[PDB]
Amino acid sequence: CPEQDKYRTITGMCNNRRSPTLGASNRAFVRWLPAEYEDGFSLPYGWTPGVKRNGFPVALARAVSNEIVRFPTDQLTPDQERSLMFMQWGQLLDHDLDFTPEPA
Amino acid sequence: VNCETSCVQQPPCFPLKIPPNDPRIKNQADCIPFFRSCPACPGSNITIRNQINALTSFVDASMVYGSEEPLARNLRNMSNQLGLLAVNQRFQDNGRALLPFDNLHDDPCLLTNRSARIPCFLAGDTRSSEMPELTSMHTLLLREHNRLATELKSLNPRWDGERLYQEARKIVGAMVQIITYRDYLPLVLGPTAMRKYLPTYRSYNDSVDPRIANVFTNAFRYGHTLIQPFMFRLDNRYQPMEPNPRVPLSRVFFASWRVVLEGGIDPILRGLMATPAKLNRQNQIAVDEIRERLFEQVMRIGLDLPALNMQRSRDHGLPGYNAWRRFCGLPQPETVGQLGTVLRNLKLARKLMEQYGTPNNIDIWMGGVSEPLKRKGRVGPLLACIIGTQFRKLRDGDRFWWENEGVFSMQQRQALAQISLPRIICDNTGITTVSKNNIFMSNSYPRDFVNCSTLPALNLASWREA
Ligand SMILES: *[C@@H]1O[C@H](CO[C@@H]2O[C@@H](C)[C@@H](O)[C@@H](O)[C@@H]2O)[C@@H](O[C@@H]2O[C@H](CO)[C@@H](O[C@@H]3O[C@H](CO[C@H]4O[C@H](CO)[C@@H](O)[C@H](O)[C@@H]4O)[C@@H](O[C@H]4O[C@H](CO)[C@@H](O)[C@H](O)[C@@H]4O)[C@H](O)[C@@H]3O)[C@H](O)[C@H]2NC(C)=O)[C@H](O)[C@H]1NC(C)=O
Ligand code: HEM
Ligand SMILES: O=C(NO)c1cnc(NCc2cc(C(F)(F)F)cc(C(F)(F)F)c2)[nH]c1=O
Ligand SMILES: *[C@@H]1O[C@H](CO)[C@@H](O)[C@H](O)[C@H]1NC(C)=O
Ligand SMILES: *[C@@H]1O[C@H](CO)[C@@H](O)[C@H](O)[C@H]1NC(C)=O
Ligand SMILES: [Ca+2]
Ligand SMILES: [Cl-]
Repeated sequence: CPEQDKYRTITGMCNNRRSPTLGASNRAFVRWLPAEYEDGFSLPYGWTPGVKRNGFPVALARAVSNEIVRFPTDQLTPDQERSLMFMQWGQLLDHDLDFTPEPA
Repeated sequence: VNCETSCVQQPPCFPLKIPPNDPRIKNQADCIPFFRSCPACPGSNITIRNQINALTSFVDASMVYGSEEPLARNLRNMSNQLGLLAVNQRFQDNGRALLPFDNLHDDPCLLTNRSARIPCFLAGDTRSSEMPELTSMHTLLLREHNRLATELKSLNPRWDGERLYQEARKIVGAMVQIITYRDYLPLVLGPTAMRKYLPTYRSYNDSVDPRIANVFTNAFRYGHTLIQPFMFRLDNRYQPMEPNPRVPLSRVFFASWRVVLEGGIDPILRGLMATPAKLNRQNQIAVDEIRERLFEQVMRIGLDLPALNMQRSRDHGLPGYNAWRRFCGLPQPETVGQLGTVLRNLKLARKLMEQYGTPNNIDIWMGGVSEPLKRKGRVGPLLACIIGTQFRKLRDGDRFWWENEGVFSMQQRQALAQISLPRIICDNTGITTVSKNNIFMSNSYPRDFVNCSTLPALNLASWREA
């Protein structure tokens, strides 16, 4: 890193001078808890038919969505104390913080 | 194996299986497409699979400026020494700047309206065109850069192109940090969790890891519960803009043409300000505009965003609900009855138990958004701990934090303390009436609204060198 710098680098490199990639772009996420994969290192839960998670069947994501998330839109509650701008700033801010690449 | 067209489960695809009696997809040989996130180390049999953050974790307006060198220079106007961001070369919003167009190979924005032929916009982050409300926020911050650069060139004639861009970039970033930590976050977390996870800033600590945690990329998706099933556009009297005041979300996704050929950003910003958010309720989690018809225009089948969330958490190998509760120091329910107390909702605890078998297995987004909201907050205790912890890290571990000594002068910090999102909207659009602060609480016109003349402009006097 340079000794002095008035501005951020674009990658975020050199913000931390002891560990200069911390918070820089195109780096692994930090893990706050160890990963939990079906085979322990790479395959996600639900990948292999009949392989249970902590001794129970893995629930289809679409089925949980159908059963718990789905509601009739005519029941929608407007939030009296929040603007839609509160939703939009969250998205915008998320976009300043993380993007998890996937292959094209 | 093309994940978008095929339902085969082979790398890099992890398609979402369809249960019987699905309310939309009647063929169980079909799937919701899903591409696994890129591994940090592909093909390894040593490392535990981890994913990549392509962006800077810092609250540094990288969505405006970019996170990688070639993008960042291509976002700048290198035709003069004015320190500007590049602007659309074919279109303007009633004489005000739009984002430049991107050149992609399979541009989804074109697919939303084959007749308009309007491509996706080019910004610092690749998702700027995802919804026109987001495009409006990106366009706003592009304009603020350009405005601040102009004033800096008048305040300091000796400053060259590079100096103007960097000084204007530094201010914009501080404004994102101020709006986020002063206005946005207290309304997310509530006062009890704000005080607990984000106590008064002291100064930069170089031992605080500023990386985004893998769980955060999923927890912060709590926002999907705030999404209204329409885009709302309003004219200069804040009344519905005809002939299409409420467009359904499934026809705005990557609909960049709506900003370009349907009124600009003014009507979109007014709608954001004067329409309430959707309230998250335990029996009203997320609307079908995103649960049934997400990106319907741009691909073969409509996606299910909450379901994609749960699939992504598994893809990322994220532990379940009880494991995160334990991380956060919160009790971990084991029985339906305990889950019922923690949720203050036995009916929902029963649904979750039938789906998951045990609360240990509840996927983090689902567990997270299921919790009753904190007083004056918009997340439950678990999410408030996760989001809070991430934000304190991003602040305390950022050497360029706006309050950190030497980043700005004492007079510059005093001026920046006066900034607001309403005032930025005033200074960069044709909008003369905006929300009273806090803009994220204010939602009712005329009651919560005021004239742009009542709000003080940022004073750039302390940036003059003389
Ligand atoms: C600059 O920031 C540092 C990081 O601060 C943390 O993150 C911030 C966002 C904020 O939330 C802080 O509250 C966080 O702490 C901070 O340095 C940390 O300082 C603490 C307190 O000294 C350290 O915590 C100690 O760690 C030891 C060792 O065990 C820890 O690590 C293992 C392995 O990961 C885990 O198994 C443990 O659970 C711990 O996490 C603990 O030992 C003993 O300490 C006490 C008595 O001496 C006693 O209470 C305990 O019962 C125990 O016997 C200790 O308790 C405590 O957990 C932490 O590890 C430090 N982090 C780093 C990165 O160095 C700086 O202090 C801060 N500086 C200033 C001036 O603010
Ligand atoms: C118009 C509204 C929105 C749309 C259409 C949308 C769509 C998406 C999609 C498609 C994903 C990826 C799904 C996957 O494959 O895993 C995603 C992820 C995400 N979203 Fe949303 N989103 C919206 C609003 C928000 C809001 C308001 C917030 C926050 C308050 C938010 C936070 C996130 C985060 C953090 C990710 C993961 C980002 C990454 O690391 O790549 N979203 N969303
Ligand atoms: O808005 C989002 N979050 O707030 C968001 C949207 N889309 C994806 N990924 C899916 C995606 C991304 C893009 C991207 F990144 F180019 F915008 C384009 C498409 C597609 F296929 F619809 F064109 C899908 N990820 C996200 O985080
Ligand atoms: C660069 O700046 C000039 C002066 O404002 C402007 O006319 C021109 O369109 C800009 N070029 C680009 C690519 O933004
Ligand atoms: C597509 O855009 C054109 C203008 O190019 C507009 O008049 C037409 O309505 C749009 N299509 C739809 C379905 O709205
Ligand atoms: Ca960033
Ligand atoms: Cl994690």
